[PDB]
Amino acid sequence: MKFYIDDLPVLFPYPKIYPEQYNYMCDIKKTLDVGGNSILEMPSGTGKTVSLLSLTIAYQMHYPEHRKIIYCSRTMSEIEKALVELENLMDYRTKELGYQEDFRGLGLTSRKNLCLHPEVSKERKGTVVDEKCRRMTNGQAKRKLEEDPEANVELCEYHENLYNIEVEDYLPKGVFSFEKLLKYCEEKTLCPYFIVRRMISLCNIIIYSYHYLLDPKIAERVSNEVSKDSIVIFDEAHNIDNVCIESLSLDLTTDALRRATRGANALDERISEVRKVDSQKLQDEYEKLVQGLHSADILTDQEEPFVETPVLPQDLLTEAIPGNIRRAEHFVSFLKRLIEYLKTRMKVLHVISETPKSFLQHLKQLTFIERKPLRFCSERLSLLVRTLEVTEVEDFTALKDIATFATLISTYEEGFLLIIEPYEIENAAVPNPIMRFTCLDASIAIKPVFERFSSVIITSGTISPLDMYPRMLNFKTVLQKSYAMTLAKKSFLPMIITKGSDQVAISSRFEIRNDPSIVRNYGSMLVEFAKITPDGMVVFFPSYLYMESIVSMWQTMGILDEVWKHKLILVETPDAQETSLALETYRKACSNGRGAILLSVARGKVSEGIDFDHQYGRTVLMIGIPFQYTESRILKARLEFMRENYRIRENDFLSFDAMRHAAQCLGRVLRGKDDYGVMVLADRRFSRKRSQLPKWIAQGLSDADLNLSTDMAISNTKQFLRTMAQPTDPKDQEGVSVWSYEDLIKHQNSRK
Amino acid sequence: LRGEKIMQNDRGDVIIDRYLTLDQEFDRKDDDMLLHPVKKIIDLDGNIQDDPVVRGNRPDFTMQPGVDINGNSDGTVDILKGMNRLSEKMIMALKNEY
Amino acid sequence: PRKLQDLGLKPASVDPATIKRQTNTHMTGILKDYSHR
Amino acid sequence: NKDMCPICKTDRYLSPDVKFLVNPECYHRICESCVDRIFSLGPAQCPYKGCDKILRKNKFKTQIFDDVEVEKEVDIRKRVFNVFNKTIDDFNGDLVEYNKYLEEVEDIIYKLDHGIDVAKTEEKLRTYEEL
Ligand code: SF4
Ligand SMILES: [Zn+2]
Ligand SMILES: [Zn+2]
Repeated sequence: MKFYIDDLPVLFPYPKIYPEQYNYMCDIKKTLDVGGNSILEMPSGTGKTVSLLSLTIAYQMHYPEHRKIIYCSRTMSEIEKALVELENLMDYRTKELGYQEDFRGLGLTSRKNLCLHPEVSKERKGTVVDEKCRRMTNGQAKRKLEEDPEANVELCEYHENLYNIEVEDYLPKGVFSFEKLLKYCEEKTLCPYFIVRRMISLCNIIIYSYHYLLDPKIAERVSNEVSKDSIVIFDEAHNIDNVCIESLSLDLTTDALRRATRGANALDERISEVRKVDSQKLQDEYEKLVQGLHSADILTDQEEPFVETPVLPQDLLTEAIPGNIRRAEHFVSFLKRLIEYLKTRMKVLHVISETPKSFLQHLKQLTFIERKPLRFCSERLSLLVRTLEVTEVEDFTALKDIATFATLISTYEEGFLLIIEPYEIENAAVPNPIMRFTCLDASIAIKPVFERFSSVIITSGTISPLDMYPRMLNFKTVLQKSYAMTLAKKSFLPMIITKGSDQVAISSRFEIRNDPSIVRNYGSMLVEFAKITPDGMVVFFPSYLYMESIVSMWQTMGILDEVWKHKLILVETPDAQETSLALETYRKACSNGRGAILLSVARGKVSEGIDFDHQYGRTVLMIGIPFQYTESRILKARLEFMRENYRIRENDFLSFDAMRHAAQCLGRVLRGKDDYGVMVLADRRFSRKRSQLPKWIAQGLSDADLNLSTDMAISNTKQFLRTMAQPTDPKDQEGVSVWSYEDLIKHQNSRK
Repeated sequence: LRGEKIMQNDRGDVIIDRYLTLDQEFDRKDDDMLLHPVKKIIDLDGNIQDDPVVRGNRPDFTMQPGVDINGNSDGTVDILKGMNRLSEKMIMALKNEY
Repeated sequence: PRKLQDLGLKPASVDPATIKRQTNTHMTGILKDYSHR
Repeated sequence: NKDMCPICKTDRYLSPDVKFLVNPECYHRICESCVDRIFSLGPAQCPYKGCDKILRKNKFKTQIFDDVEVEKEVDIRKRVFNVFNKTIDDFNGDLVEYNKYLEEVEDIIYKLDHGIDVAKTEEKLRTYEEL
């Protein structure tokens, strides 16, 4: 439909609209016109992405400013869904406006997901793909080929073919999804990865993952091209803190240091070889270093630094090199003794946690490395490696980790902690020392984003409570509200089970995971539900290790044999490709009526973007609260930082963290309002978390369902499933849950 | 074949055990029989490969497959793959020439 | 064994002082002893 | 050589109480037992095949870094920094002069480690330390 807001006409791609969607759109328009940030919590059962694109696209096309749109998702799979929705919305606009308006929309990802080279796309690791592409695209091969065509170095026809055409003609006007982008580029022998990255400045709407906005390693290059007044949308940002923390975190093992010494020795040998035959390169690099130039001024835009900047762009020193590491040999010696200090610090026998300042002071004592030269370690290394003609960098790959650690520890001093543990795995015959550099403050990574961009919209299906996010992340919102779906008839039945059929309490506490009563009680619940669940069943476990132990126990007892009679069993595995095949098989089994049960991890790969709308999901069995491993040094340090700084109680955050994941899985079952499913939370500890669940889920949880038994749960589920199989009365939803064009006008009249 | 953990304490049949290594060859041949490009909608491989240079804090032991004192796998993961392979084969068998 | 333990080397034995050496009769002949189950 | 004295080969397995020591003069590993016997009553030549550098017991110390080459550089750095020691404020904030000064100190340390000009450089160290 095509309705009107106060001054903005918006074209909806459907003849109908939910009341929540219109209210959602109105609030978004208010925020954009007033400016500032906002937090909106819309139910998962109502079209959210379509509403966002519809309003935002109209906003950019109507107002004179023509502000661009930045869409941030959490996974690559979500980008595909957003692009597909964008294509459908744009097709509707092109059919109602009578012409294809000037519009460009592209998604972003790594080379591995867009490499068409027949020999480089067959790699199982993204780092290798990047190295091979850089070798064929850095320009060394092109320069060498120009001088002497006899050189055996090869080129990439996809990259080469792009030089023939201009940047504005890489793709035709419109929206190109990854599925469409690869097909178009394959027919013309072009590189999708390079086409997208060279058109970011021309795209009206750009979609990428959070890692491309918060991680300084890859965000800086992409961020440098986007506009400053563009609209920013954070879709499904209920777990943004984890991405923010992981961007400025590092882990060092004994093997990493042992591999670093070999690379350092190889680097010294390479320098000696180059010194004998070709010493002018070192002098030329040295001359520029004396002047005060850096990587940006020396490296060409075509080439990339070997070591990605591990700190935010605003924290990099703009002064010349201190002079200690100005020469190749001096820097190598500086690097070599730095590695030794790390190695001699890995022989500790008890856990030691110290701030970066203490580590720097001890480093300045045992050796004579100052803070300033340490900050330039990553920058200097990228220059030295580039000038060394290092076409093969397998030996030097480990040195990237050491450089990252040096630039991180010497840059930040607040909100960061250094952990050294004598046992990486507590259950190990031989100790395995580990050195972890953990980021405690979650607002450091996102601080530049909230300052560079004026308006930011944070939306997710289960972002609750809304008051904590501003507390955790230092930012302020003009408004923050959550919508409640106005469903005419109950479509989802959320239930909490505290004890089994035998009235014995059931819990997923790790210390009692090997309990014959709890294991059997959970197994009985799984079998009983599988008997009534028609097609699909998703089972989420607190941790993968818990799933392994409990699943093995069920196999010995014989529970699985009974489950196999009704549904096929698919289990999530650490391997990503194997898990993807399981999803394909699980979806195929649910579609053909064979019936399947999927066992996954609440904090796994499935829960972070995979949807189970209609048939692929009809019942959600949350086996226990997905509590994090409390006895973790990294987690314990993080809790202490929040308690002292943000005045957040340790128990409150832990419960909030666990619930934010349990709710996350709950919202991946409802698409629209004709979808239905039963949500059961199997733990005695869920009985008091009703107030912590999302408002649209808590409202559906009755007071009688707060503590149910397995036998009582089955009876209610059978009744609910039978009730939802009846033909819905159209009159019951003509204008109370779904709005036609006429009804929408009426609502705009009464409100006005 | 029943998806049960093999115990080194108890040994079964000498004759049949000779085929244990052959099965390891069939499983690899069956893994390729099932491996094929997957739609980007449910492509979980790309989600982890979205940022090839992502480096944070490695997950705790609760987030990784179980291991023994010696550090090797306890073998419970193998049965999980076995049941996953069995389900995948059953669905594939449906999509035959007929 | 004690001498090795005092000097550091682990002894592969222990002192032998530690070892601790640890009405109706017509039915006769018909009833079997079902003492246990 | 893994855990046994080069001279007496007193392995840690049979002698867990063994403690190793090094001497800055030639950076040669030696257990405490050998040090006392050979140097208790006076200086003596190093008891290594090919080494004839005399050393004293009082100069022995415990190795910090497991790499001998890095140990030599750090000790030389400590010796040089006991004479060549300045700060940024020493040049009134002149970064260009300070950077050149730092490079010169690094160049000296490099020459000492690899013995480029031992005679000339050593005299320079002696000359500067007086003033
Ligand atoms: S230029 Fe594109 S197609 Fe060629 S190797 Fe790089 S990513 Fe692959
Ligand atoms: Zn000795
Ligand atoms: Zn000697």
